[PDB]
Amino acid sequence: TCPFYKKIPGTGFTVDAFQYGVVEGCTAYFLTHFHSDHYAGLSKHFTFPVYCSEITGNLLKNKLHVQEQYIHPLPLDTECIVNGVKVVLLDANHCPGAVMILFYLPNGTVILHTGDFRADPSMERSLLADQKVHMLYLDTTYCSPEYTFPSQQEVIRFAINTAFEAVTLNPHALVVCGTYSIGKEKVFLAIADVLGSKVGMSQEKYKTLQCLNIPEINSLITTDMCSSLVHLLPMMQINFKGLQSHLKKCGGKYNQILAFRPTGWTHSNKFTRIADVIPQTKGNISIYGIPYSEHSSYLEMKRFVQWLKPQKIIPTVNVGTWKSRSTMEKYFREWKLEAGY
Ligand code: NI
Repeated sequence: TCPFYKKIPGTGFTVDAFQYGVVEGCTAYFLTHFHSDHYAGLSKHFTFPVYCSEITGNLLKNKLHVQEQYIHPLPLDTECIVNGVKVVLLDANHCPGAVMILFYLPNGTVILHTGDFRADPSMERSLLADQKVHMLYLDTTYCSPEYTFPSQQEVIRFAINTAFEAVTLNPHALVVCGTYSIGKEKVFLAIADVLGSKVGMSQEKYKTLQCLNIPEINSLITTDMCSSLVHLLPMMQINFKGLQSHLKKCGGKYNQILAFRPTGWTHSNKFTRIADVIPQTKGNISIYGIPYSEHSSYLEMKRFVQWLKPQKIIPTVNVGTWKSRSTMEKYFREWKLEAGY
């Protein structure tokens, strides 16, 4: 049974609600982004209208085989009428194709559902500037002040400088980057650009990247592993055993691996600056964990919410424990008293 925080009152609509069977009353199912916790339940046998971005629609058709007749793509930043209700899709600054949804209810209530997002000051100059929001359905993944991490630009700078130094010292080093979902593509694209290489990967991953509308993608990626000195591998293989096994397969072309694991936040963020990050090393293999986040930090979240001034907040992450729920409610009240709304 579908939980309350996935239903939009006063509508026939649900958000990210495909794992509950046929939801009673639902005439349109919205999907914010193509991550498995959110699409859980969709397949080629789905027969209800799905509303989403163009990029999400490419992935539903090619990767999950949903039939074309049930995929409804909408442009961003554009007022659209769906089943008699005005909606707008906004870029979420999450993974490719990820959106927030603004719903203009027939009674005059305005609701924003963030999906998953990384709040940014640029959002304060979207179509959100123009009007009031009564209810905010909020991605609260990192809603606690311990959750700190650097900008995505600082992280990429570290990765580019690290890879370029290592391969200039040893032209026989291979770079490997882990992946397990869409998102975080800048990590491997930026490193391959500094090295003058295409990114090599499996046919399955190549297929996924070809759905993302990235400009000039055919110039940037390949399935010919022998021609590339940046390889992608599943995240589960980014360990000393898996990397050893990979280096064997490269026919004596390489004598060293430098690997990256993009994570979210980890507790070593509570001690170490990005500049001071060091790898784990065994013999001719080194592994960097780098804190490349596609979710808001606590301070980014707080800023966004204090600017929007919603009347009510409904968390969509960390909702399963009383301790989490109580912690989040406390910070919402602090934020409101401090800003005066
Ligand atoms: Ni996500």
